[PDB]
Amino acid sequence: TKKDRVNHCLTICENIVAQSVRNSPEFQKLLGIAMELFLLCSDDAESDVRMVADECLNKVIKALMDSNLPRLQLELYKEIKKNGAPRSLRAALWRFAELAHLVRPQKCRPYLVNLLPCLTRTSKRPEESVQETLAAAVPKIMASFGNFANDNEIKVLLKAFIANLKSSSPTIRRTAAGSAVSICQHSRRTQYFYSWLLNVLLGLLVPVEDEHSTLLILGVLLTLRYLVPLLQQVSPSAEQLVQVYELTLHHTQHQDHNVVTGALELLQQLFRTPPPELLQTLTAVGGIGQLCRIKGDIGQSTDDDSAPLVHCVRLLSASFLLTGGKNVLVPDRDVRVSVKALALSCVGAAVALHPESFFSKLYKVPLDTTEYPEEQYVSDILNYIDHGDPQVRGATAILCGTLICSILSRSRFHVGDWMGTIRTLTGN
Amino acid sequence: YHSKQIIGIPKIIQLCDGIMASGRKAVTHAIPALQPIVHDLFVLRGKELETQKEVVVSMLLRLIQYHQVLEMFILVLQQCHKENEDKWKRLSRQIADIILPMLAKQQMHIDSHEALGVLNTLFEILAPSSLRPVDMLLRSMFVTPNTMASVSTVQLWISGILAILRVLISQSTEDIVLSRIQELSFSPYLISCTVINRLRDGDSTQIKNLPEETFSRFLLQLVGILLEDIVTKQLKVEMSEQQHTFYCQELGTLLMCLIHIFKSGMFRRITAAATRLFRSDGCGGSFYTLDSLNLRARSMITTHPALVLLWCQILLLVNHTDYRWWAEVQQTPK
Repeated sequence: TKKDRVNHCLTICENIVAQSVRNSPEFQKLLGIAMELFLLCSDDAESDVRMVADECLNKVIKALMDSNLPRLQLELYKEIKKNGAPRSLRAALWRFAELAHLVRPQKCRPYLVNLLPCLTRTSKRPEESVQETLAAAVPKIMASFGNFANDNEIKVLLKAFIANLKSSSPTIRRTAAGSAVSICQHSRRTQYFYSWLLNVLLGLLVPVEDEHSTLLILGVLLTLRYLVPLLQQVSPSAEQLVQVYELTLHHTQHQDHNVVTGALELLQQLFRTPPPELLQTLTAVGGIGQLCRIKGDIGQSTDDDSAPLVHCVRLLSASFLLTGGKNVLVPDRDVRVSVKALALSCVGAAVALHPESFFSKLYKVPLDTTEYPEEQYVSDILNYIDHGDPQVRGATAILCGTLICSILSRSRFHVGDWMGTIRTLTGN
Repeated sequence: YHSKQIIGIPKIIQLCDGIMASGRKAVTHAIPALQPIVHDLFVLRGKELETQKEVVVSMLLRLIQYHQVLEMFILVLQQCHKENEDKWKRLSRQIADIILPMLAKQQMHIDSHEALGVLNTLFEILAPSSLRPVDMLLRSMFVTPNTMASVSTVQLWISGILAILRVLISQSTEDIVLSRIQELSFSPYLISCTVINRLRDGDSTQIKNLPEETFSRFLLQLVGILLEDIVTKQLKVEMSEQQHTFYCQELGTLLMCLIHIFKSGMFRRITAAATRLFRSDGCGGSFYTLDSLNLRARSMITTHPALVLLWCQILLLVNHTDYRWWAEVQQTPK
């Protein structure tokens, strides 16, 4: 039966392709039988029969793509419509999303309306394999069907994936985060939904002093990380773009290293591609105030005497890179290499915007002068060029390889004049 | 189709009208649709053709703020110049009465080298009678922007000034321009340093001086404005990379215009007043002083050598042979 099925599938598979007349009504039914059989045959215990069913299922699609795609798209949509086995659902999902961009605009609204419950139902599937296939299918489907969607239809899809941000499985969380951002990106009112998603994401975590699930924090931070690059030009405002920055800064102090890693990854994303509204606030002296342990006073994000990036660089160094003592590398057992490498990347990106933050003292107000007789500067992070692992050594080389470019650019190639005041202002 | 037409020109205008009367961008949808229409009706083609021509012209007027449409009007004006001389004068007057108020309100999209270049050739193609009374030209030049806290608005405001300034020094004479500046009560304190500081925040609220004194004061303040925000502006934060190079291009053509005014000798009264104003203090900080201008120019040596040399040429045209500025650019050994 195993060898018979493989030969049985192949015989039908070659029969469809090697048929001269493709317009006969009897062939249309015959096409709907082979496609249904291959999708059913895509769920088999043996890998060999599954592999050949997969292999020629797209070969009959490619041969019939030029002339019989509308039936192929319809046939593949029926398998998505019924929530069957994971193997037969993923096979019909990644194939349909691939051919979505060949759907003519006439059959776009009818397809999207029918696909709204299918994408919502697939988001509730607990299988990690299904969620991986669905993660890549949504941007492909939305890139074609997104502009045919209603205002409230995008909300229904967005709320479907938002509820998946608190799941324990990282694959489910990543699928929900990517799909939600991709849904907003491929919509008629792209900027309106960016604000709507940003407001919803903040509302899930804006009571920072309250208690939130670790999974929820990881999911929301990942969603913000995907959304930030698309915010680089109702529209997203400075008030909520700052709240994301404060939310990111607060969660770098979390006790779980997974949350710290997620917060740090978003923080550097906020600096690699900073939205213009947030960039001016971060580099302004008034800044936000206008509108392993931290032992001492480093300042506040809302200080009215220095740019917020000065405190951010201080916060990163005092938390993950520097202790209170000069030339004392933070031990690796307190914060791991991954956090140290990530922290140095954030500092370098922050320095690229505000080079003056690199030369400040580690602590705004000096701590006890007995245990730590000499004050330490943020520039001590360059001692990580001799770290034991290559990622931290490379991040440090990038760090003040960027500092060289930023100082020369900001000073307009007057280094002695620029470095003269930074030496007087900070004592560095 | 065997004595039957498939599609008519009026239907094509209507299809173009529907595209331009929707939420689609005019640069990528309306303008590319119009380009083969005006090139067919005007360049290569008595009672019905004229009505379509006027309808197309009316559509172009609604998109006249785009420089791509400005090139289309150049094509229409050039063709109209040959066929009917009288129609060329009336069309030029209609265009001049529209774009010139728009230049004053910064409503034209001339914030680029290409757009400003197109607008310059449109002014030359226009009929001279449409700009011979320079009262309207001067009134649209001696204006102030809504605010100077935005890079785009400052560039748009300066771009419009440069286009009108070029027309004054090419299609008119110094005697004509200055006399009209006397009759129209223009003041040198239009964009004085007090007004500049107010506008840079974002707020939109004497002795009988010669017109050459106010004309030279007006041009010198723009030099200070461009120099101020070329060096005191973060590249990735405040402006963009395109906004930075257009700032230098705007300064380059403005200093180029100043050099021609001083060097040609056709603007003796303006040059004499400008030479005197370079030597005077800024009336207690109301105007940019020469020392302040040189401070902003010295900083550009390491970044914009091309513009500093243009400033050096201007300093010689006003006989500023002081070695306070020349012993530094030349790096004279001590």
